[PDB]
Amino acid sequence: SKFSESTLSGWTKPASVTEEDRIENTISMIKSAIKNDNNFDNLVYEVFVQGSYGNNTNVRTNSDIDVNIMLTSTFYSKYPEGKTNSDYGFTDGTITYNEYKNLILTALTNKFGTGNVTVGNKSIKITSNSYRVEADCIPSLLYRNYEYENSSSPNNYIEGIKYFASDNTSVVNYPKVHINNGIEKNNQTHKNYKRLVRVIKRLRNKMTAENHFTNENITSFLIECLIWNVPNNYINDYDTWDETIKQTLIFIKSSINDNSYKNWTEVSGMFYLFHNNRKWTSDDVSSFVNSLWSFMEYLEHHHHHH
Repeated sequence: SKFSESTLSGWTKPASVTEEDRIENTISMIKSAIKNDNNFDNLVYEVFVQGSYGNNTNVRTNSDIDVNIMLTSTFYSKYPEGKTNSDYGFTDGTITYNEYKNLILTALTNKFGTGNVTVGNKSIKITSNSYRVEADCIPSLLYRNYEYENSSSPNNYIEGIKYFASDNTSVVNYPKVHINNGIEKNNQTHKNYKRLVRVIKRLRNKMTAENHFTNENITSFLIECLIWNVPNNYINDYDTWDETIKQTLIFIKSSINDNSYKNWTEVSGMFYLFHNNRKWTSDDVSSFVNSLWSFMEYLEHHHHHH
């Protein structure tokens, strides 16, 4: 085996939290910025953690926290065919996305300072030394998907989020559904699902750092989604991390080769993992898996000599 079980197990650990209450304090500081801004008094909204921190798959203490600020008193919707807002008694909305984003910008600027707020293409970066906030905030509107289960009941929908990037292109995600499904799979695998996610991400980083393989399209979200598609038996049936990773790579390769990967969803189940507008391709993932296979030396080198 290339790496000992102690080494692999170390690489399955969650990133240490240098500040014990970092997530809670970050959420609280952002919530405080909003709740004390009178212009949000008539609005209903949630501040919640998503991404690696939200899924407890973060592997680097230094990474920034993804925080969603989601407006819910005004929302977007996906309806069944032929239905409109008026079929659910809804208006087009009392506030637009851009107006909401500008209110958020004012609130965050009053809290953290104009020099510590930076609008990016996809999120608003807060770098507040004063309040200990290192966060990428995504202002979003709740996204009510009535079409997925064909619900005519206004209160029955799949809940996602929708925002507009700085180029005014639309982005729809289901971070809460993702988080819930990932928790479920962790519960079904004796907590080994997220351990596997973490070690694969760390091996990706190590392959990049040691000049074995680099591909900027192999994102942390992609890796999490790939491992989530690994059937629970490949995680529950083996007694070493070495073997678990070996079988994971065999399965992913086989699933790309036989085209079953085309039916894989992301963790949320609301979009397919591979399609023509993802950053990655199936070739990217095949390359990643092949390079990890060679890096782990699952085919032992001749005479155990590199």
